[PDB]
Amino acid sequence: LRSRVTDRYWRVQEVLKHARHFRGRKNRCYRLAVRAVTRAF
Amino acid sequence: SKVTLPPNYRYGMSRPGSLSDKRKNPPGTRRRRVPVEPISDEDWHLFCGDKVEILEGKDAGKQGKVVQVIRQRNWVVVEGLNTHYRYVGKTVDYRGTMIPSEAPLLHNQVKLVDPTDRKPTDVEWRFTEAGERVRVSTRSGRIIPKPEFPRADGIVPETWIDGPKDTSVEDALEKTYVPRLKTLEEEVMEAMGIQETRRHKKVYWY
Amino acid sequence: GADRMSKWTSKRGPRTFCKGRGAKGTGFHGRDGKFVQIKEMIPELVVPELAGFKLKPYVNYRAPEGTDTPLTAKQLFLETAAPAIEKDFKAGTFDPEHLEKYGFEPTQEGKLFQLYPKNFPR
Amino acid sequence: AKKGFRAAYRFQKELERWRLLRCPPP
Amino acid sequence: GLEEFFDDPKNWGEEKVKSGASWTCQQLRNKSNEDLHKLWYVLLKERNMLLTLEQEAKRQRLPMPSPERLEKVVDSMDALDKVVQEREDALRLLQTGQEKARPGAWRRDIFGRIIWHKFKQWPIPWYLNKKYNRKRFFAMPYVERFVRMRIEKQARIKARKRSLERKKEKFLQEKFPHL
Amino acid sequence: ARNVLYPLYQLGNPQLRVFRTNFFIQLVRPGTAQPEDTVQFRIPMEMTRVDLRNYLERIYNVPVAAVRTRVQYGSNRRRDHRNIRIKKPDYKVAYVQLALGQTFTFPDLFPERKGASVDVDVRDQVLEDQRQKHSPDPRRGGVPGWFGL
Amino acid sequence: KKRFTPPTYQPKYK
Amino acid sequence: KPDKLPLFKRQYENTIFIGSKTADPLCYGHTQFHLLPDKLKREKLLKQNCADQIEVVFRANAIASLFAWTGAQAMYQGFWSEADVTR
Amino acid sequence: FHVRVTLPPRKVVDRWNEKRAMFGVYDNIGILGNFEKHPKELIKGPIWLRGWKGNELQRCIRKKRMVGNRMFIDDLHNLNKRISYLYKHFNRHGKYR
Amino acid sequence: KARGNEYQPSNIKRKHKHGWVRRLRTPTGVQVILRRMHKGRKSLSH
RNA sequence: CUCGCACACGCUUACAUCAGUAACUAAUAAUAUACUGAUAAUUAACAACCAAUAAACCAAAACAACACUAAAACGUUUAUUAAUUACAUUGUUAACCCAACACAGGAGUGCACCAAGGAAAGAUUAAAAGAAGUAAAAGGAACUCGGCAAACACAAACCCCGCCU
RNA sequence: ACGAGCUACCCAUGAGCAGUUUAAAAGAACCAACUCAUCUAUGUGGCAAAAUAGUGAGAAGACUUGUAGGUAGAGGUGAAAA
RNA sequence: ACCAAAGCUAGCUCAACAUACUAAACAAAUACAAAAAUACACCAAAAUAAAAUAAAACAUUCACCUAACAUUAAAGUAUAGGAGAUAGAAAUUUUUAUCCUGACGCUAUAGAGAUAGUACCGUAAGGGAAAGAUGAAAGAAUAAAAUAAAAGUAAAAAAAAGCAAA
Ligand SMILES: [Mg+2]
Ligand SMILES: [Mg+2]
Ligand SMILES: [Mg+2]
Ligand SMILES: [Mg+2]
Ligand SMILES: [Mg+2]
Ligand SMILES: [Mg+2]
Ligand SMILES: [Mg+2]
Ligand SMILES: [Mg+2]
Ligand SMILES: [Mg+2]
Ligand SMILES: [Mg+2]
Ligand SMILES: [Mg+2]
Ligand SMILES: [Mg+2]
Ligand SMILES: [Mg+2]
Ligand SMILES: [Mg+2]
Ligand SMILES: [Mg+2]
Ligand SMILES: [Mg+2]
Ligand SMILES: [Mg+2]
Ligand SMILES: [Mg+2]
Ligand SMILES: [Mg+2]
Ligand SMILES: [Mg+2]
Ligand SMILES: [Mg+2]
Ligand SMILES: [Mg+2]
Ligand SMILES: [Mg+2]
Ligand SMILES: [Mg+2]
Ligand SMILES: [Mg+2]
Ligand SMILES: [Mg+2]
Ligand SMILES: [Mg+2]
Ligand SMILES: [Mg+2]
Ligand SMILES: [Mg+2]
Ligand SMILES: [Mg+2]
Ligand SMILES: [Mg+2]
Ligand SMILES: [Mg+2]
Ligand SMILES: [Mg+2]
Ligand SMILES: [Mg+2]
Ligand SMILES: [Mg+2]
Ligand SMILES: [Mg+2]
Ligand SMILES: [Mg+2]
Ligand SMILES: [Mg+2]
Ligand SMILES: [Mg+2]
Ligand SMILES: [Mg+2]
Ligand SMILES: [Mg+2]
Ligand SMILES: [Mg+2]
Ligand SMILES: [Mg+2]
Ligand SMILES: [Mg+2]
Ligand SMILES: [Mg+2]
Repeated sequence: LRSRVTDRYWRVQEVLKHARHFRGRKNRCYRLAVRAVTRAF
Repeated sequence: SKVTLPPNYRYGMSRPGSLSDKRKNPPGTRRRRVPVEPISDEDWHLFCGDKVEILEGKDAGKQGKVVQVIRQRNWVVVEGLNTHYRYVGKTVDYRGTMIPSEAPLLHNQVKLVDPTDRKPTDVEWRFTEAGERVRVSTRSGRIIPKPEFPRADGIVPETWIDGPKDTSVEDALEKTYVPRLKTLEEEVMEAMGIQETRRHKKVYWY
Repeated sequence: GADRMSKWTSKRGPRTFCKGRGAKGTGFHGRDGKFVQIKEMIPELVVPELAGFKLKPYVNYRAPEGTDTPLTAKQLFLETAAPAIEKDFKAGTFDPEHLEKYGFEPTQEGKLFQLYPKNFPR
Repeated sequence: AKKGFRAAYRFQKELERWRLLRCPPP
Repeated sequence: GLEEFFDDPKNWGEEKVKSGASWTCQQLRNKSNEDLHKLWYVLLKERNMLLTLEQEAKRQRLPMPSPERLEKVVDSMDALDKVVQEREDALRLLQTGQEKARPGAWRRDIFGRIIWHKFKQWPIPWYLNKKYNRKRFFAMPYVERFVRMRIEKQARIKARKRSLERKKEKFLQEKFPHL
Repeated sequence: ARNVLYPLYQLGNPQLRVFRTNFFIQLVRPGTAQPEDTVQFRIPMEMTRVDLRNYLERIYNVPVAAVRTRVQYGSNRRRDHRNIRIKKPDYKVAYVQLALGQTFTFPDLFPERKGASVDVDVRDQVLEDQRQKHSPDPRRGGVPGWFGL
Repeated sequence: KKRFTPPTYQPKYK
Repeated sequence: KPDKLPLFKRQYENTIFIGSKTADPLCYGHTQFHLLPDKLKREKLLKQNCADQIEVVFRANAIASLFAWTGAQAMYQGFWSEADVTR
Repeated sequence: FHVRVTLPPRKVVDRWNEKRAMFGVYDNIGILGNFEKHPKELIKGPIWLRGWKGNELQRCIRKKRMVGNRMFIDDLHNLNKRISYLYKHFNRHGKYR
Repeated sequence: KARGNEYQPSNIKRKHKHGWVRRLRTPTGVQVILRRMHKGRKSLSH
C-alpha cells in the first residue's frame, strides 16, 4: 500500500501566504520563504 | 497487402492504411485504450444493408440502412441519419460544399427491424431444420432475412463483359484432369517429347 | 565502432572477400585458371508453346468458384489405383507381391525424378 | 495520478473561489 | 518479342483497365498438369508486364493504372503453386511415405536448443567431410543451466500474459454489467 | 529458379531442367543515356547472367547478343521514429544488348489525352470562377450579403 | 600520484 | 559516354612507345601482324548469336593498333597536338 | 504540487455484494463444528503462509525450506541473498543489542 | 602523444577476434553467445 | 594562397538528377557535398576467386662485369594424372576514414609541384591590456638563476660525467 | 569471462631512404622526404582529454613503416622508467 | 500572458492452480570472415569453489552461500568449537480429500530495464535509456470544450541606510 501526500499544495500555501509581501525570492520559493516567515514570527 | 497495426490502436472510421489515418495517428501514437464490450463473432447480429432503428441521439425512432460496420469498436453507420455537418472542399479563399456526415453508433443504440410490421426487435440466432442459421425475432417470432449487399469492387457479376485477358466461364470450368500417378515433370517431359537417358550418381545427404 | 547490425556483404570487406549474393554455381576453375562452365549445371528452361491454347491470366467474374477440397493421398489413391485393383480382384488376378502394374514404385533410385530425396527443383 | 477524492474536491473549492475573484457576480 | 513487357498500346494512358478475378485453387485442381505448366507462363508474362508498369509509374510520379491486377495475378500464381505442390506431396506420400521432401533430422545444437536440421547434398560421405565434421550436435554440461533459464523465462512470459487476459475480463465486467 | 534446392551435379548427370521458373523481371527505363542496342532490367538477386539470357530467349524470343550485371546497394541511412535504420532493399540490374541490329526504345506509357486536359483546364477555370464568385464585395465592407434588407 | 578524471559525455538522445 | 561501350577508367603511367625507345635508329612502321585472341574466335561469336561482329572485331583491332602505332611514330618525330603533322 | 482539476468518477461500493455479505462466515467452524476443522483450513494463500506468521527473516527462511526446490533460478538466488542480508542485519545490527 | 584514436579499423581483425566462428570455437565463447541469447540481444556477435 | 590525382585499408549511399527549405544539419547567413522528399545509379579487359605428387638443380639481391658479409624475398623443366563445355560469381558512387564535432590532430603506397587544388578579411572603428611580426639613435650582456628569448652574429677555448651510434 | 585494431616484444610477409661528400651504404659527414621530441612562446573547458609556431636531434640503420599472426592479469612484455 | 498544468490507460507485482518444462516461425540460407548449394577426414576433454565478511586485529574457525524431502514437536536440547565468535543434530513424534482465486498490490520519476535488451555507449565481455494522454465521431482543425494555480519570465527597471523583516 503506497501512500503519497496529495494535499501538499495547501501545506505550502499555509506558509506562503505570510510571505507574499516580502521582497525578492523569499516571497515565492518555499525554501527561502519558510525560513523568512519563521524569522518574521 | 497486409498492413500490421501497432498493438494499441484507435479505430477512426478511416481505413487503417490510408492518408486520413496516417495523418490522424502517425507512426508513434499510443492513445488510451477504449473499453469495448467483447462479442464473439457468432453473437454478432448486425450486418450491412439491413433496416435498423435508432434508440438514442437527436435522431431517434427513425429507421435506416446500415452502410458500414466497424467490428473492432462495435460500430454501425446508418446513412444520412446520425448526423453532423462538415466542409469538404477547401482553399485559402474558398470554403466549399458543406456536407452532412455520419457519426457511428454503438450496437446498444441500434435495434434490428423485422420486415413485416417495421417495428424494432430483439434478434436471436437460431438453427432451423434444414441446417440453416437464421436470425429470429424474440418479440414477433418471425425469421429475419440477411441483407444481400453490393461489394467493395463495385462489380456486379450479372452484368459483365469479358476483356481480352479474361477467361470465359466455359473454358474455366472445363475439367481436363486425368488423375494419374506421374508428377508435373514426368508428364510435361513426356508431352514435349523431351528424351533423357542418364541418371543421377549417388548423393549423400546429411 | 564499426557496424554490428548491418548485414555482412561482399561490398563491405577487403579485396580478398567475395561472397556471392546467393546465385548458384555454374562451373569450376580449370587448368588455365580460366573458368569452365558445365552445360549441365545451367538450368534449362522448359517452355511450352502457348500460341494455340486458350487460357488467360484472369477469370470471368460470373464464373463460379467451388467447394474447396484439398487433394489427399486417399482421393488420389481412389481416382487411380482403386478402379484397377477392384477390376483385377473381381477377376481374381490380383497379386499382392507385385503392385507395379497399378503404378506403385518399390524404390526411387531408378527413375529420373525421384520424390523422396527430391531430385528436381521445379 | 494520485488516488483519492478528497484533494480533488478541496481543490474544486479553490477553483470556485478564483472564478469568483476574477469575475465578481452582480 | 520485347513488347510483351507492356500492355497493348490501346491501354497506355488510361486510368482504369478492368480485369477478371484471380484463379481459385478449386478451378485449378480441374486442370491437367500440362495446362498448369502452360498457364504458369501465361501468368508469368503478365506478372512481368505488371511489375514493369509499376516501376514505370513510380518513375513518372503517377499512380499506377488499376494496381489491383498485380494482386490478383500473384494470388493466381500462388494458388497454382499450392496446387502442384499438393499433387506432388500427395504422390510421394503414396510412393515413399515421407511427409517432407527434404531429408532431415531432429538434433540438439551447441546451444542446447532442439533444432530441425535440414540435410545438404555432398559428393562424399559424412565421416570423410572436414567442414561438416567440425559442427557439434550435442550440448556440453554447462549448457544445461541456460536451458533451465530459457524455460523459466518462457514460463514467466506465459504466466503474465495469462494474468493480463484474466484482468481484462474483470474490468470489462464492471464496465458492461449486462449479465 | 530461386529459393529452391538444385540437384548436386556429378560427372555424367542428367541435364538440369526447370519447368516452372520462379523468377520475375522488370523492364526499366535507363537513368542515363544508353545506346539503342541496350535494354535494361531489374532482376532478382540470385539470377545469373546466363539465366537471364536463356530466360529472354526462351520465354520472350529476344535475340540477345550480350549481358552484363551489377548489384545496386540500397541505402540503410534513413531512420525510423524509433531511430532504427530502414533498409531500401539491394537489387540486381542487368544490361542486355540485342543481336540482329534490332534497336529498342523505352516507350512512353503515359501519353496525355487532350480532351481530359482541356476538361481539367475548364474545371480549373470553373473553380476559379466559383472562388471569384464567393469572394467578398469590396464596397460592402464585410456586411453579410445574404439579407435582402 | 598523477590523478586524472576522464570526462564523461551525456547520452546522445538528449 | 564511352562507359556504356563498356570502357573503364584507370590511372597509371601514360606511355608513348613505338615498340622501341626514342634513341633507336629505326623510327618507322612497316606492317603489323595481329593474332586474334581465343575469346574472339568465329565459332564463339557464332554461339553468342553475334554474326556481323565477326567482321567488327577485325576492324576495331586495326583501327586501334595502327592508330596507336602511327600516332607514336608521329610523336617520335616531335609532332603533337599543337604542331599537328606535316607529312 | 498541482492537484487534479476534475472530480473523479464517484466510485460506488455496494457493501451488500456477495463477498462482503458472507464475510467471515465459517470462522467459528471449530467451536460450533465439534472441533474437526480448525479455522486455519479456511486460509487461502501461499503454501508456506497458511496459518503461520513470522518476521521477514523467518518468512524467507520458511519459504526456502518449503518451496525452495520449486523456485526459479533468479528467485532462488535472490532469496538466498535476502536471507544472508537479513541474517547479518538482525543478528549484528541495531540499537538494543 | 595524442590519444583516443586507439581504434584502427580492420574487417579481418574484427571478424577474427570477435566473430561468430571465433565465439563457437571455445567453450567460453559459447557461453558468451548463450548469455547474449539469454538477455535477448539483437546481435549475438560481430 | 598553394598537400594535387590515384590505389590499398576503412566508411557505407553521406554520391547523382529534380524539387523543397517556416523549423530541423552547417557553430551565422546567402544556398546546399552535408538538412527534407521523390527519382535514379557503380556494366570487366583492372581486382578477388583462380591444381596436386614425384625428380634434377651448392653457386644472392646491389644497372651485376664480379665481389663483400650479416650469407640473403622472388622458378624453371621432366615425369604421372589433372571434369573440357560461348556468356560463372563477386568489388566498382562519394566531398568519405580514426579522433563525442563539417575537429589546425592521426593515417600506407605510386606518380606529380601544377596543367591540378584552394580563400587569410560578416560590416566597421583604429582605445587599453594580450598575442604575432618588422624597424630603431648612443651603448653592447650593464638583463637575468642562466645570453632564456632575440640577433647584420652563426666563431674559438677549458673543465665535470658518460667512451662512442 | 573479455581484451595485444592502442602500446611493449616477437613471427611471417611486403615497402621506403632523393641530392652532396667520400677508395666506402663506414651503427662516418652535410642536408630533404621520413622518424623523433631539445628549448622557448602561445594554448590551459584549448584546434587538441598533450596541440600550434619557431627551434632542435637522427636520417643505409640497434632505421622507419603497411598488412596478417602470437604472448593475458598469481599473468604478459620490458636496451628497468617498477 | 507565455513557459507550463491536469487526466487513466498501457502494462506490471505477488501468489493460486495446472499440465508436466526450451514459446513463436522455418521456403531458401545459416558454425568460409554465421546466414556464401557442391570434395578424402580427424575429433575431442575433465582437478574440492574462493574471498569480501564475523571473531571489534588475525593466523583454527565464520550460518545461508545454485547439492530435492516438507510440516508440528523433540530443541536451540545432545553435541561441536583459538571450548571464543559462533555452529548444531537425531531417536522419537505430528500432518484429511477435491471445488469455493484472487489482492486493506502499482498506476507512466510508480509497477518489470522494457513502447526495449531497441536507441545509444564500449574493440570486446558488457552497460543500457527516455518517452503516452482531445472527443461518440477529426470520413466533426473559418475546430469545438473544462486548470490558467510550481520555479522562470512578461504585464511593470531603479531612487540615501544596510540577513531585508518586525
Ligand atoms: Mg558498437
Ligand atoms: Mg569486399
Ligand atoms: Mg575496398
Ligand atoms: Mg569465362
Ligand atoms: Mg562485375
Ligand atoms: Mg575510446
Ligand atoms: Mg561513421
Ligand atoms: Mg544528395
Ligand atoms: Mg541555420
Ligand atoms: Mg572511384
Ligand atoms: Mg571578424
Ligand atoms: Mg595594442
Ligand atoms: Mg611586441
Ligand atoms: Mg629585428
Ligand atoms: Mg640599438
Ligand atoms: Mg651580471
Ligand atoms: Mg643585476
Ligand atoms: Mg637560444
Ligand atoms: Mg652564439
Ligand atoms: Mg658566437
Ligand atoms: Mg652517452
Ligand atoms: Mg598488433
Ligand atoms: Mg642517400
Ligand atoms: Mg650517419
Ligand atoms: Mg614542431
Ligand atoms: Mg620568432
Ligand atoms: Mg624541422
Ligand atoms: Mg642533423
Ligand atoms: Mg651528428
Ligand atoms: Mg593479434
Ligand atoms: Mg597479493
Ligand atoms: Mg610480472
Ligand atoms: Mg624498446
Ligand atoms: Mg631504477
Ligand atoms: Mg623507483
Ligand atoms: Mg575481522
Ligand atoms: Mg564493526
Ligand atoms: Mg582488518
Ligand atoms: Mg564462506
Ligand atoms: Mg578439542
Ligand atoms: Mg577471543
Ligand atoms: Mg518506468
Ligand atoms: Mg526504467
Ligand atoms: Mg509563476
Ligand atoms: Mg531601514
